[PDB]
Amino acid sequence: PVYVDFDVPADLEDDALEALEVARDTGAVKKGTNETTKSIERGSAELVFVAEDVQPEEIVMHIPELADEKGVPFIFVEQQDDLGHAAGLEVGSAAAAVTDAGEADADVEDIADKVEELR
Amino acid sequence: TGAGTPSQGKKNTTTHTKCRRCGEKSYHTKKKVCSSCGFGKSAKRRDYEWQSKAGE
Amino acid sequence: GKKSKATKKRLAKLDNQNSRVPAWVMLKTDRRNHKRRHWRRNDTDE
Amino acid sequence: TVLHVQEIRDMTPAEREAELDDLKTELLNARAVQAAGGAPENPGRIKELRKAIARIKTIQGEEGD
Amino acid sequence: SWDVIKHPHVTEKAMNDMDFQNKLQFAVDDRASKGEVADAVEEQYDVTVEQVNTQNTMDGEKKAVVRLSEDDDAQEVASRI
Amino acid sequence: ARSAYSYIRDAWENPGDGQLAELQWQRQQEWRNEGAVERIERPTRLDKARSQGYKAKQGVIVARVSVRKGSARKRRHKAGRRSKRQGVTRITRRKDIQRVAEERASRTFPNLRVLNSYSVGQDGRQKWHEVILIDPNHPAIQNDDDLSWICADDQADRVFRGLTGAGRRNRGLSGKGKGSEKTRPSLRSNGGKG
RNA sequence: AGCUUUACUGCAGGCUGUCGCUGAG
RNA sequence: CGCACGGAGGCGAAGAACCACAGAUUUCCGAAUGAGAAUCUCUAACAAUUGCUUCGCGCAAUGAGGAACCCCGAGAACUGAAACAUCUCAGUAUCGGGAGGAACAGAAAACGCAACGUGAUGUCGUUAGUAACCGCGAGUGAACGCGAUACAGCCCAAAC
Ligand SMILES: [Cl-]
Ligand SMILES: [Cl-]
Ligand SMILES: [K+]
Ligand SMILES: [Mg+2]
Ligand SMILES: [Mg+2]
Ligand SMILES: [Mg+2]
Ligand SMILES: [Mg+2]
Ligand SMILES: [Mg+2]
Ligand SMILES: [Mg+2]
Ligand SMILES: [Mg+2]
Ligand SMILES: [Mg+2]
Ligand SMILES: [Mg+2]
Ligand SMILES: [Mg+2]
Ligand SMILES: [Mg+2]
Ligand code: NA
Ligand code: NA
Ligand code: NA
Ligand code: NA
Ligand code: NA
Ligand code: NA
Ligand code: NA
Ligand code: NA
Ligand code: NA
Ligand code: NA
Ligand code: NA
Repeated sequence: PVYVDFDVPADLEDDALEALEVARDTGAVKKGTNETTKSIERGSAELVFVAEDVQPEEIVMHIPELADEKGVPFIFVEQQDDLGHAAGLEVGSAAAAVTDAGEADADVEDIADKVEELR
Repeated sequence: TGAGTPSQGKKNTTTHTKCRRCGEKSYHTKKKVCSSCGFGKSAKRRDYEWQSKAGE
Repeated sequence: GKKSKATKKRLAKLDNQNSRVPAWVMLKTDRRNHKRRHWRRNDTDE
Repeated sequence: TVLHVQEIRDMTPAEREAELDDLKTELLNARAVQAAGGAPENPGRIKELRKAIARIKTIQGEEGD
Repeated sequence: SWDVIKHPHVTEKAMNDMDFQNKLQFAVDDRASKGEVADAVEEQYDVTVEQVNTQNTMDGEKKAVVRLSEDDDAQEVASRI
Repeated sequence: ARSAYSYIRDAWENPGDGQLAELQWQRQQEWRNEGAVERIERPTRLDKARSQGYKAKQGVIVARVSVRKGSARKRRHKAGRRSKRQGVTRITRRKDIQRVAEERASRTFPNLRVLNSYSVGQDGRQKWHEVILIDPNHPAIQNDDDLSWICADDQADRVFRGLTGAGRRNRGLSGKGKGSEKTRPSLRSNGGKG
């Protein structure tokens, strides 16, 4: 809400979550804001996910700007338990990151690209 | 009318009665509060430090 | 006045406590009820 | 006294209760006699009937009835 | 637990109710109702109770005036105790 | 590298600037319409909470408490008082609002025990603090090597006896040397002169 | 001790400026 | 077979009385908790507030008491100053909240005999009526250190 400056069209979000599920079973992913944050910092981040239904918003506010000053692409998700389930957790996740996808590099790429265009 | 003896005659009202909690005849049946143990006003028992000399 | 069942039990006990010290207790102790109350002269609680 | 602890424990749950109801009635009839100022008393036993009833009840608890 | 019947209330007035109205008077536990006083009596003496009147005495106990049915005889019942 | 938390913390060093500002202007609207004590599922200041002992686990509770801003709400004297004791307006209380908050919270949760608390802002007429309480009876805590200490009988009503962190700071126990002659080991043992 | 007042000193209260709540052109 | 030495009677060698420990029973009101009530009453009860939760009072917590002691808050006046306002009485009396058999304190953002020194904390003796405060009036009043008592040192947050 305060850290969201663009609305990710349902479909786009569905695609993204899809890529995440394969990213976990093909390559590597980081689940949890702290871990996500350290990816963007260490550069080892390709595509990061952030939930919109986070409260306190503090927990995620920094992702957007941080990712920008690191060229790391990021996308929003509506539900919190969806991003969590996608990452492969039975719990929810405020934010996850795709550390080197896998058989999704193509998709993730376009997603990153589709978002850019979504300005 | 004298405030003395003549005003004593109308005193046939009941106020303080045996208290269900402390047994003292201090339960004001109109106030439903015991002037002795505080029953009806306080869960804690009525007690003040001035009931004895400061150093005792 | 209208007495309740509880008030009545108390008045009852008071009447009983208002009895003499049995004759034998005198003998049994080689030899006074300090709680002898009168309906007129004295005044029960409540 | 006329009734002992063993004798009470030898009894069966059913026997004690029967003995109980028995005593209770003896006690009641003793008190009634006393209520009539009846002098054929033997004061030492109206006292026993009470302790006995206590014992049978005490044992009932211990035994599990 | 408390028993219903405490003991017979034997006084001249109680006698009259017995010799004249087939009524037995008892001292009962003050938590007892007429219906209970009735049962208890029918059970301890094996008789038929018609009506039971009670009073909370100035002695701290409850007095019950129990009238037996015409089949039973108050004098006879009372006599066996 | 920096922790995610470090950002929450860094943002609250200036609750009046940035997103946090916009955030507060919003939340407070909802807060001003909430009650004196509102249990909340998640700490508004995660870094602070955890830093203060918080822990996402059973038996750990959090609630936001609001207390009025300002000096003492004192009644003027109704009997003889020398000019010195005739004050009302400038008199302030010796317990800070945060300590008042910890108490109102603990009273709301009779079975719990105050672990700590922290400020989460204030509007023109009130201050909000989030209090972390602990269920000293939940086995999830009786078995926690970092919190089972609060389970001891002598920790009962710890907030009402000023054993809290905000309690001990308010009792002038921060310094171990100069200036703490009338405070340690206790205010009362020092004839109430601190 | 009660009471009074342009006795001494203060304390509520009222009025008023300023700061915070407090923001856009 | 209480104090309690009467009258009648009874219990005890089936070892009573009596004493010690353990257990049974343990009415009603009472924090008093199903609801009401001057100790009674009315038709299934953790009332109320909470935590966990099979989200069901299912599993738990709180309440009240106690001789003072202890901790956290609120806080006088007579009096002293030969009046009196700061000061003093005094953070006393009293009030609110709460813990334990003791409480509180406690492992230095210390000390500052300034050191090439001491080394968590209470407390006792001293330091000292010293330093400091004060219509610089009356009055108020430490600490470091030292000698003792007892000694004990650890756990998180975060980085990974
Ligand atoms: Cl507490
Ligand atoms: Cl030194
Ligand atoms: K004075
Ligand atoms: Mg007059
Ligand atoms: Mg008489
Ligand atoms: Mg009637
Ligand atoms: Mg001490
Ligand atoms: Mg005068
Ligand atoms: Mg009730
Ligand atoms: Mg003077
Ligand atoms: Mg002078
Ligand atoms: Mg002083
Ligand atoms: Mg010093
Ligand atoms: Mg560890
Ligand atoms: Na009288
Ligand atoms: Na009788
Ligand atoms: Na509490
Ligand atoms: Na001070
Ligand atoms: Na006067
Ligand atoms: Na007992
Ligand atoms: Na309970
Ligand atoms: Na429940
Ligand atoms: Na003088
Ligand atoms: Na004078
Ligand atoms: Na002065």
